[PDB]
Amino acid sequence: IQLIPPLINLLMSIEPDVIYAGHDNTKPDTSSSLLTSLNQLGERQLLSVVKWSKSLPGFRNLHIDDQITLIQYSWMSLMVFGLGWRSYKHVSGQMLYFAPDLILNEQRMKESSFYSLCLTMWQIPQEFVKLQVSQEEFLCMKVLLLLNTIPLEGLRSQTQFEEMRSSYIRELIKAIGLRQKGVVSSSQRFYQLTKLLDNLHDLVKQLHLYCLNTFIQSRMSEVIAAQLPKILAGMVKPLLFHK
Amino acid sequence: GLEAIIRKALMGK
Ligand SMILES: COC[C@]1(OC)CC[C@H]2[C@@H]3CCC4=CC(=O)CCC4=C3[C@@H](c3ccc(/C=N/O)cc3)C[C@@]21C
Repeated sequence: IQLIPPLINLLMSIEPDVIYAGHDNTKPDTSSSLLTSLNQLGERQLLSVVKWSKSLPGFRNLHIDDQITLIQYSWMSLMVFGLGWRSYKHVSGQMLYFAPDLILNEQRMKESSFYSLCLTMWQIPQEFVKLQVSQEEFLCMKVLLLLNTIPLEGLRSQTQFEEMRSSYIRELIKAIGLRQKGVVSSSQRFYQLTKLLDNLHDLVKQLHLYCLNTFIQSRMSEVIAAQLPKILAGMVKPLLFHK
Repeated sequence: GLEAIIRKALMGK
């Protein structure tokens, strides 16, 4: 386990820098101020995800249309996954670490106005704690999330996409092989980690539904039409590791 | 609405 594989070290090196929400924690929370900070933090993280993708081996070789499609389909999962990692890493998964300046502990969640959403997102960090996910496993898993959903008709650079996905799958195995020595144990951990990824498909639509309803509550038939493919099943093709 | 943001961000740098 000593030496970390080059590709994994590369992934760590391209991890975006800390992103701040720009939230003023010296003032009492309000439903509006917290929603405002999340949207601001969200846009910043999105641009960060796009930048990150540009340094990911194999990504820029895909048709630009596939690149756009993949980011569109996975930004929510990537963000909730990163949130889970920060929460697990910095606060033992005991609270939601959206940013250094936006951390919601249990009490803060209960009074945020979106407590149910908090409990759902909290599921990821809690699972990270149980599994004790390593930084190496995390980095490989995150790339797989970016490559976990495609159009029903597939992509333009389909073969290239599949080889890119297959490579990071192999890399996840190396990551696991670092602490898991044994063919039965390493195999079992692969199932656990990838099963966790399969389970995110359902969770992600929950987040998109909450996003839409938060929008509706601020203000249509057209906006709702463009969001359904993100909350409804059968509109895209999730790539499951297990039946 | 993000497609526009994503598309523009991908071309840039
Ligand atoms: C109260 O929540 C409102 C949401 O929706 C109202 C529904 C789910 C949120 C995203 C959850 C994951 C996430 C993780 C982070 O580390 C920061 C922000 C974040 C979310 C937020 C978010 C806002 C804007 C954007 C992109 N804008 O271009 C991305 C993410 C808010 C929602 C979507």
